[PDB]
Amino acid sequence: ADAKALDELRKPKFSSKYLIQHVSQKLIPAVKEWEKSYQPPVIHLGRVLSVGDGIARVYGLKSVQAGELVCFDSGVKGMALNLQADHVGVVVFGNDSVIHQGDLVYRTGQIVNVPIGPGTLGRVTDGLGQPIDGKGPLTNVRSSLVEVKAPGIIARQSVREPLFTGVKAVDALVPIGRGQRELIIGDRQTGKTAVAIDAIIHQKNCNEQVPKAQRVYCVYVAVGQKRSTVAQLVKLFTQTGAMRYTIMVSATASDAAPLQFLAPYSGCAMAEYFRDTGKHGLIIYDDLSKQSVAYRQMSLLLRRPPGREAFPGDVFYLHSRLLERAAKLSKELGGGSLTAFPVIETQAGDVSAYIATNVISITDGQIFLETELFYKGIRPALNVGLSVSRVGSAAQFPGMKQVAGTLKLELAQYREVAAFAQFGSDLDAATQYVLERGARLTEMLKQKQFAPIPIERQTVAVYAATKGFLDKVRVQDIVAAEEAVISQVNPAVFKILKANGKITPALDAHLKAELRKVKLPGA
Amino acid sequence: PAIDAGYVSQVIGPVVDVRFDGELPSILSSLEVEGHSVRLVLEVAQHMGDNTVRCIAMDSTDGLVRGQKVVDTGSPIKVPVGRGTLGRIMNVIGEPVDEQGPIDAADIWSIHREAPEFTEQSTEQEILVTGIKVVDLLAPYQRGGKIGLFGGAGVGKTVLIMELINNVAKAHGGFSVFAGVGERTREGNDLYREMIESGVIKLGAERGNSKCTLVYGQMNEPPGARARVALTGLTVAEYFRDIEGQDVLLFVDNIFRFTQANSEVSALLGRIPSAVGYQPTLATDLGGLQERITTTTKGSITSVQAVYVPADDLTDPAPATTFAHLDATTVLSRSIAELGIYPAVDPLDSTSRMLNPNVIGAEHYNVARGVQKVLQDYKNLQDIIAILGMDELSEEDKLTVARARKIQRFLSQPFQVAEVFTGTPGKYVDLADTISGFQGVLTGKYDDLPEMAFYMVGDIKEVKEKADKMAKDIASRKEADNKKVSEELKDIPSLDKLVSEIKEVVIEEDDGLEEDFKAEALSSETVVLNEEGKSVPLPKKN
Ligand SMILES: Nc1ncnc2c1ncn2[C@@H]1O[C@H](COP(=O)(O)OP(=O)(O)OP(=O)(O)O)[C@@H](O)[C@H]1O
Ligand SMILES: Nc1ncnc2c1ncn2[C@@H]1O[C@H](COP(=O)(O)OP(=O)(O)O)[C@@H](O)[C@H]1O
Ligand SMILES: [Mg+2]
Ligand SMILES: [Mg+2]
Repeated sequence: ADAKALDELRKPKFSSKYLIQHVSQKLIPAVKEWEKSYQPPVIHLGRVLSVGDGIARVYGLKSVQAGELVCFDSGVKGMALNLQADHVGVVVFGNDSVIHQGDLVYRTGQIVNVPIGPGTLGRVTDGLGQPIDGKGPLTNVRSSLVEVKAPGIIARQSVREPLFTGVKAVDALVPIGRGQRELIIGDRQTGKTAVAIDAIIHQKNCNEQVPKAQRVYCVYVAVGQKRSTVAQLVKLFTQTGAMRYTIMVSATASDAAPLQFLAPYSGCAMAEYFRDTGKHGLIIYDDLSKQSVAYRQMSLLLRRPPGREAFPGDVFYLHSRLLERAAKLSKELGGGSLTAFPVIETQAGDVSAYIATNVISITDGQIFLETELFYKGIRPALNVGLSVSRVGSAAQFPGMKQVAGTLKLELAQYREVAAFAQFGSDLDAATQYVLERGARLTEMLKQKQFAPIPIERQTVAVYAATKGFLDKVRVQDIVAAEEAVISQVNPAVFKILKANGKITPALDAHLKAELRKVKLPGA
Repeated sequence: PAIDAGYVSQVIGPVVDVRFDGELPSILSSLEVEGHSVRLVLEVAQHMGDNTVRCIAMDSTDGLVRGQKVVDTGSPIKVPVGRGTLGRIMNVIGEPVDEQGPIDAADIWSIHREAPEFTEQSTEQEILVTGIKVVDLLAPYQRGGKIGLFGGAGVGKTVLIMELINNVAKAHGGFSVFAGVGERTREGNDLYREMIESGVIKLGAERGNSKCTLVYGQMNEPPGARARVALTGLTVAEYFRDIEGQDVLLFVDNIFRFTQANSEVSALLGRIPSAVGYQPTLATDLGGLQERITTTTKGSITSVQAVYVPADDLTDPAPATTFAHLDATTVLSRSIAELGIYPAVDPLDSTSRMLNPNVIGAEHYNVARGVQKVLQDYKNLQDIIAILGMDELSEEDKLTVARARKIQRFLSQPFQVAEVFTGTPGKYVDLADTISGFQGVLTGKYDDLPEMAFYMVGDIKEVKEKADKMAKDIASRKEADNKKVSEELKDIPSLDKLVSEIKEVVIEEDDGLEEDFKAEALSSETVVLNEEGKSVPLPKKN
């Protein structure tokens, strides 16, 4: 039955036409009596063959591009994943209960788009860019592809500028540069969102103090979250004024798994508007561990072979091609940047899980948030021994770099001395200096929620702690000693430290002088 | 023009099927796709059976239509090789991605070849001094051999592989090839820029004085490009070995990503998956690549490869298969890194074939085996030391725990590439200073010193330099009250005079967001294409 024997059936070999001529005069009368039972034929449109599991099989669509938006006649979007010889498998961006077998699939003629621009700033959109805040359509905006390739080696430069989080433990010990991706990884309920929200609130405080080219425009992508959590978060950004600079992309827990899978690419494309036009972006992918679970659902429903923890083989490429778009661009490309904060939830502190170790291999540092430090009230529960930022170090505040070298070191000894003897075997006077200074600096670094600190008030507060000026207070009123420090010093000393960037020797002993005339609550 | 020009029949992610009306291309042939936005080459992987080939895209396939013309180039992917490729960055298909003009080439070699034959192998073992204590002592590297650095996502195998570029690759005197396979693009920019300021890469008219050529297939690439960019990094290294006849250093960052990219592809080639979820052909896919990276009788390739281990699992079949392909395996552990020991080398899991008394000498060999013996007997004690403590040990065993805590710290050292984030300057330790230093701690000559004097120091001269400082500090700690430079009149102005020296900057108030922007007028209706390709609103039914 080879094709050598089948392509002989191209040329006619009947030599007897007594049935060709007969039915050629009865076929068109036969088809004409069955026309209200024919659906109209389909070549460049599509018709749905099978729908189920959130994947439609579409007959027709002769000229769909691979991976483009198709539109069902229900109004639902899809994306032509695999073009096959006979059908097209599309993944439905929405509920598949409204797609039937026999429905028309229309072609939009464009690979998957989101509206990007200045007019997407302020808005709450879904995983596809359609706004859900109810205040109209997006205007002053244009469409861009959600699967752009990341800039290459020659389109980048080194990470030089600091992105100030406003979180005290972060901007001192794990400092974030401005084109750098940084993983926020921890267990459930450990302050992972609170570090990312405090970064977004803090950029609002700094955009009214920087000359328009150093303004950070944040983007928050919420994948798999509760819709009440997203609505409580939009209200917090609206009441702090942070929605003027924030895009809120939301694919919640009830949304379709292709919408949750697409939402971090949709939000990265909206934030890449600011990277590509010389501005600076801040993208937060809250639970990128929930986006891999949504993509695992689509890959198993497409009957692709599962690997470790039943994740597909390309779940690394899911996240790596996403986080590679967070770059600092070179000066011929505008000098813009995009810094990412993926969030990974961890089960029982196990950092050696599959998706956790994938994103550690992609991102530049981590912010580990320990459950045990979070239960002790040390919030943000930053695991100092494990949290890294090597691209953002030597890109941080020069004043903070002076005082945090001693802070990281006195915490490095504090973990090492507490490793030896926490129970009272014998206490040296030299090591009880370390436990007295270590518990001083730990209470120093813990700060409360939704009030990020400027970097000049943050340098002074650690200057007052790595040096003397706080050894009088035991451990308890150090939180109250900080506003005793930062309100009682002359507020000009924050202006010189901000404008120079570092602690000059003129300001050094001026600030020793102001820290001796502050009145400390532990007396 | 009609035959030997096939058309795209089906697209499933990275895998394209092309149907050729006659004269199918050979397997491993390169196929160009006409009318794509970027240059899309496809490497033929399978003949499917009905005049269809199954091929792997070396770029993205978003945009492919099921009729698109595909021309066959009649040959595999052929990349520029030679001395003209030095100092350039190439991608998987040999295109320059450094904006330095076209790569002038001595030859254009295909990236697919067989291993050198068994008669072509060279069996010679001379040591490669790396300046790293735990490497040069316990698992010493062979000068023409295969070296693997095994790691688990953040344990330090890129810092170690940049340190070997710093230590070995400047005193080597030959050409280097850095094949970056599926790692960070930020790290590709860092190495490229730091090689320009090191003079390893020279730009402009002095390009021929470069010593390194870079091939990059980093982790933003589609899985076809990451599955073949190790092969075009070897082809550049194999030209210097075969034709130029000299000694090459091949540094492959994450040869695991070659195995992982073939595993993303293999699901879509219609294969039954093997164990954990990998390709059925894992050992022969990796074997066919690794057997090309050898020292032959005409030239040498000293190959250092980073090997990622997934979920810290060394029994995962992609790390487990690589172990047989290497002369020296440097296994980096996560628990060693959490004790602050850097490089986080497991001393009882790293192995060389050079640890042989007829190769490195009996003085070197007995120190390495004695260092491993006390570290192993200490590991046998750690179950009791956790529960009962050190108070329940024999004092014969306390001398083990005291010595093995000391050499565990002494195996760590600062790196000259880690000084930019640790602050500590890096120490190259010679082999003779490594052997004598660990021999002193084994015989007992340094039981005086505390265990933190051994931490992050170069050689045994410097633990005595650091122990003296530790003793001295415990005495002198304070008495810096005044008569230093902090006088309020000598070196220091008024505080309010410093406010006026601030250059006040102007703030523009308007955010600059609509200066160049052009807004597409998005319609109130979903715009679609009807049966004739016309931009039509979405019709009203379901
Ligand atoms: N710095 C802080 N100080 C005091 N309380 C905090 C701080 N950070 C978080 N909390 C509280 O602890 C809880 C942690 O919430 P958050 O949403 O930040 O954690 P999460 O890790 O994102 O949790 P989930 O995984 O459930 O989203 C919240 O109820 C928050 O109000
Ligand atoms: N030799 C070292 N000295 C100091 N720190 C190190 C060393 N090796 C690794 N680290 C720390 O661990 C991190 C591991 O980074 P990298 O070497 O890029 O890991 P990977 O093995 O995943 O490539 C580094 O950013 C650094 O902070
Ligand atoms: Mg949260
Ligand atoms: Mg690495």
